[PDB]
Amino acid sequence: DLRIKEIKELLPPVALLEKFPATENAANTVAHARKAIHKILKGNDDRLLVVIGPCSIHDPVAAKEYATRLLALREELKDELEIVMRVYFKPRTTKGLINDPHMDNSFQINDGLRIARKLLLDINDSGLPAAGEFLDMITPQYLADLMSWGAIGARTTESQVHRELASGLSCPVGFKNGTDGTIKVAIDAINAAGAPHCFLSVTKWGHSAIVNTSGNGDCHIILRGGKEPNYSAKHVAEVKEGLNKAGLPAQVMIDFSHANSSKQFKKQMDVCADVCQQIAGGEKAIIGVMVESHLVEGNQSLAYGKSITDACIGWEDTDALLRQLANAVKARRG
Amino acid sequence: DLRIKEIKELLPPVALLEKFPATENAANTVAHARKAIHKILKGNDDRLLVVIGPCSIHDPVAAKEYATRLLALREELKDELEIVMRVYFEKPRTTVGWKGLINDPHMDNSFQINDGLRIARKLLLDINDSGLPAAGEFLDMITPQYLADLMSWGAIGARTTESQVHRELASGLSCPVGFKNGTDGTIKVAIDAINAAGAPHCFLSVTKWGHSAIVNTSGNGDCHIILRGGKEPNYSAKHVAEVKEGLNKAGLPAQVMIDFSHANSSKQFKKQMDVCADVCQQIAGGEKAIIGVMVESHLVEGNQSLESGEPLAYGKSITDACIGWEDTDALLRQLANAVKARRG
Amino acid sequence: DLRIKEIKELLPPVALLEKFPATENAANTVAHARKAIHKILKGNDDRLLVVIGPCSIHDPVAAKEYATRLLALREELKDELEIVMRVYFEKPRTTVGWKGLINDPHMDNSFQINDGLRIARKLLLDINDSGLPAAGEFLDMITPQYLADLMSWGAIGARTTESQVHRELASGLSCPVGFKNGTDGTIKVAIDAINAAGAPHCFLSVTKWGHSAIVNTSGNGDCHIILRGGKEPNYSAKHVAEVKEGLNKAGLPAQVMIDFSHANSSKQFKKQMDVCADVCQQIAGGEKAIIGVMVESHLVEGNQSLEPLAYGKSITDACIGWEDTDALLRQLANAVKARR
Amino acid sequence: DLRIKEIKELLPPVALLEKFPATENAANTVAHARKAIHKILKGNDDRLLVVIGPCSIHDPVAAKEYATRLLALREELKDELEIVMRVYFEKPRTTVGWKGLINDPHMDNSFQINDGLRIARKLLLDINDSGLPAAGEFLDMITPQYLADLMSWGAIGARTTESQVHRELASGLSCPVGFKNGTDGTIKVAIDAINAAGAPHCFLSVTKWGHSAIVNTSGNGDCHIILRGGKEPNYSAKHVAEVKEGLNKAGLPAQVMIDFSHANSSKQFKKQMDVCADVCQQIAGGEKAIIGVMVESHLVEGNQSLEPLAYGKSITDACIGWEDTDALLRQLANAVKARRG
Ligand SMILES: O=C(O)/C(C[C@@H](O)[C@H](O)[C@H](O)COP(=O)(O)O)=N/O
Ligand SMILES: O=C(O)/C(C[C@@H](O)[C@H](O)[C@H](O)COP(=O)(O)O)=N/O
Repeated sequence: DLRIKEIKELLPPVALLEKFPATENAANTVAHARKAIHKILKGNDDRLLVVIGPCSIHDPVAAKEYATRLLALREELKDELEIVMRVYFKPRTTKGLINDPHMDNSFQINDGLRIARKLLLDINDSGLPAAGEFLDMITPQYLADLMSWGAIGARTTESQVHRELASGLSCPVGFKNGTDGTIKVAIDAINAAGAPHCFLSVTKWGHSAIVNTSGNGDCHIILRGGKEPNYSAKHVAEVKEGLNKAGLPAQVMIDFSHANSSKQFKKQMDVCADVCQQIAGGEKAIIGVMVESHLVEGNQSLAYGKSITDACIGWEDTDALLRQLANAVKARRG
Repeated sequence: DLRIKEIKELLPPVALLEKFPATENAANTVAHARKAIHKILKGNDDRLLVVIGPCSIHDPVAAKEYATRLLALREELKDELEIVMRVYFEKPRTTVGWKGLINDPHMDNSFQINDGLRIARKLLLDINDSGLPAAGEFLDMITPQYLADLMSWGAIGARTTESQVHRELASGLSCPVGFKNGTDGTIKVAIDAINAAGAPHCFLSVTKWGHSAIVNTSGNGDCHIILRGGKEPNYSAKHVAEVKEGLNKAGLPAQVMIDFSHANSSKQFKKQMDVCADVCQQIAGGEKAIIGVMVESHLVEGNQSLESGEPLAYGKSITDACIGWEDTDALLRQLANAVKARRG
Repeated sequence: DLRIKEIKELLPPVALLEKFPATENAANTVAHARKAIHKILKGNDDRLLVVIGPCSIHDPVAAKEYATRLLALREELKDELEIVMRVYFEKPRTTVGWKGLINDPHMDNSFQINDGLRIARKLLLDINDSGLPAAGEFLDMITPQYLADLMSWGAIGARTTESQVHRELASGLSCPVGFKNGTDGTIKVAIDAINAAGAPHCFLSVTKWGHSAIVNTSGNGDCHIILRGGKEPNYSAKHVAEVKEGLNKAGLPAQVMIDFSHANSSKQFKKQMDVCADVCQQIAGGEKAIIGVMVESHLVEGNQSLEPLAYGKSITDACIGWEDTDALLRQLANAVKARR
Repeated sequence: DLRIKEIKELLPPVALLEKFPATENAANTVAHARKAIHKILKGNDDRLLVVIGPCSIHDPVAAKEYATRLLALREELKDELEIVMRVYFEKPRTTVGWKGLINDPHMDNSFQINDGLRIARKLLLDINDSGLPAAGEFLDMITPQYLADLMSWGAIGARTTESQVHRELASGLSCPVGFKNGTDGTIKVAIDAINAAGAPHCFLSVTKWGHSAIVNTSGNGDCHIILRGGKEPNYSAKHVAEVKEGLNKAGLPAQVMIDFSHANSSKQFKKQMDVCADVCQQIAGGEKAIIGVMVESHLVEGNQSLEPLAYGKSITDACIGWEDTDALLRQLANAVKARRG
């Protein structure tokens, strides 16, 4: 191992599960939210899953405020929406509160893991479900029990080892379309993750083992745009067709940011209007949306509660956007 | 965990390394081939790296018979070619299917992975001890520790070139690594991968004791692109030119390995010979940037399916279709002739 | 194999350390007690180390009441005694028997060892957090990692003073250690033990991650003998002088700790009061070699057998009750101020 | 941990079991030998168990030559003697000296314990594969995992016969276990240890994977005392009588193994033949409680201090040499024949 510089010890998942066990409150939040998203995916609930929050968590304090503001609207709009905080601990092409909690290249990953599990625990304990991005094959063991929904990143949707992981997660999973607008790799990923798999993974004890999964049927596509936005009713039509042709539920989640916002946080409100019109009009296929939002709109490379990663919408727009979606949902229902 | 049906004990890497230590000659094979490829990547040698052999290993008997034949050509053609055999134990599937010898050596969904690891490492050991270096695809995050000391070159497949955990893996590998262009032909994901892999990373991984740990890598500078086509093949001079400029633009060496198979053959195995003819004219006409090729070859041409029912023919691929030995011998001589012409 | 019926999962030390980390107070209590005991063993403190408490812990409830009472006397008699509570979570049996709180916290042969570990470390942590140092017997080769950071002093049982693995264990322990004389009163075994424990060793052990490893220790100087009688008691100033002679002959400090129980009490808890008088007579009369004493004390004197159990009474060896305990500590604190 | 200087990786047992797997020959040797000692310990065989071999192993080559010679005798005398080779790797020592083959295979204080474990297991494997059963000493709780599958009989250190942890270990051992009498000669501890060891236990151990776990044992019924002397030898008929007596009271089979060396020979290797003569008298006279003997034997008698060393000569305690060993074994066989008819 000439290219390995150092090897340092890592707390087994059991260490963090023992220090920060799920309270009865937290367990209930996870259970109910998973259950509620399953009902939506099976078409037995006309409500809309709303996964919304910062692009990346970098300050537990700002994150807990956001969680309290969001919890309020979650309880206010629960008849129309299943609201889940985005708590993302990040894929790049050149990387998180877990991988470097002190954001200083000290890579205090054990501390990062402690900070992240506590935050997720605290959010779930309040009654707010959480959502995460699963990029690593080892980290999920420390956090998955506090996750009600997760996303496989667009750069890993085609990866066999991430489809294996998805096939064994206890929460539903979204797969993003290709960095070009194509759905095939995401349809393939849903089909793969739906099947059982046998593969090597690290256990709660931190040792490697052979695991066998059952397959995950709570997997769905996420429309994130390509060279052009793909949230319009024309694109929704195409995706639904490609899903029926593949034998999958004609369901989609629409990501209002990234390629779909044209890379302009403000445009997420445009996507919202468009999407609300489709739902208000009777589009039952849109079962969920994803929105990058924070306390303060904008970005930075530190202001309190403002993103250090992608640019997000602020709280006022967030409140607005969330009521629009809840109103679109009543129109589709009554 | 409720979608986790069962958990089973897994031999740690140390137990495989102790049971199957590298011989002196196997370690010499690995060290010499890695150095030789480094020299080609450095432009300090005009030979061509040839990664050639089965799509997937499913039969140690046929693999060793194939290795003997390839070794004889490796020795005959070594002034021109650095021949490394494809010993691929891990297959990425488009959706589902047999994932290779390690995941399921009995090819019947018994998933006897401890046996698969023993079988795989013994075969790699035997092949290297004979003097033939080996190449593999690094797909799984945990299997590399069982095998990497016997690998002279590795590939990251097109479906994982964008994957951060695969780029992290390459930054700590002791062998040179090729990154495939994207399944749609995109070159940029591979240039980014090479740059990512050239840098040090700190990430979670598993040690030779089978325990997760925090690891720090130094970056791997022996990485390069593999052209494997997109919607259309991308082996022709026009494409090699675009890729050279893209690489230089990003501050990387302007050099490529060309996969004759997969989308560059439109998945028609005999078309590898057409790619070969075009690439040999490129090399013989003076193209120095083509430092390597990849070819899917076996003893018997074509392929067969485990789902057919028909008994398995010996020495015939059960994954992608491959050229047979006769075409393989003729292809290798074509490449060696072209490298010689490029030189004179 | 044939005589192994089942194997079950065991939390690694790092899981106990993370859930139940030392508070600053706990870290203080342990640090100072260790320093304090060190100063006594280097003969720079005239005080007496007193290792007193239940024979075994079986009830964090009764154990917590005791710790409050003892802590009061530790703070009052602190100028003469260094009080350290017995918190024994594991017990060596003569043949078989309940092995202590860790091995079987529910005293019913259910061997919920993971709960035992949790229960034991939370208690140890609270006792320390309150300011009361703690002592234990290090019997198991694997449990020490879960508890030793909360131990101010440790003991190697008489039936293991001669054990290589235990002598090795003592040489890497962060706390002072005492070796009980042989069960038949033999003093040599413990002198040898002290000497080994003081040297470095290289041996196999289990790390804080639950993994076996090769360990090198530095050797432990802060080790001493513990007199606990043999075929008859051996606490009398005659025996003490003989021991101080072997210790000198052997090159070691002529220092001793006296256990008023086990063989020195003929297994009769009340005779611990008798031994207290004899040793106080030696200490008031000038004996500067008695650096410590061990006493089996509990809330309610006597002992009971193992369904509902009587509060405050030992399920292992018989102990003196709290009444006798408070007088005993005042007897010792009186003998010390005399020597000074 | 402030008195902990360093921590180094240790190969897990599975790593050595994979590298050096029991052959079929080796497995049968262990199984058959373990079965034959059970029968002897159940009064169902009248043959004598003979654990004999070097005080400790420092040279696998000499050890293999010794094993070859003993194997021949083992076959020649099989109707009378169940001959098991002593394969011990260390001399437990209260003062410093060579730490044995596993601890320090290279005899230079380099503590190449990984090297030692490999050497030690490969030796036990080779010996068992040849057909010769092996006996070992269990001194710690971790090394047995790497070796016990090739052990047909085991002994607990005399300094740890009273230790609960070693009694727990014996309760899970797959081989019969001998327990040594106290150093002053008393048998109470070996009786307590037999009782303790015959009971099921639950305790923490390291597994084949090198991880700690909770284990439960069934208890070991094939345990017995080893007479190794006190202040005075304790092999004579008078002493056997006392021990048979105390065993019958404590509810245990009145049977013993007699260690001819150490205190029973006044630390004089040649006097193992004096003990042999006496024991052979007792046995040929009908004594049936003597189910076994332990002898320290090597190719070349005596010992040497650890530059080239003498081949086949102990570097720990002094042993009888091969000529005395062959004669001792024939003495034992001949007595066994007299006790029966
Ligand atoms: O080995 C290589 O160089 C590869 C991997 C390739 O062999 C893949 O595993 C099958 O083409 C998938 O086959 P399916 O599409 O049937 O899953 N290049 O892509
Ligand atoms: O705690 C101590 O200091 C000890 C241990 C002592 O408490 C022992 O555990 C019981 O006497 C066993 O009792 P039994 O003899 O019933 O197994 N000293 O010997």
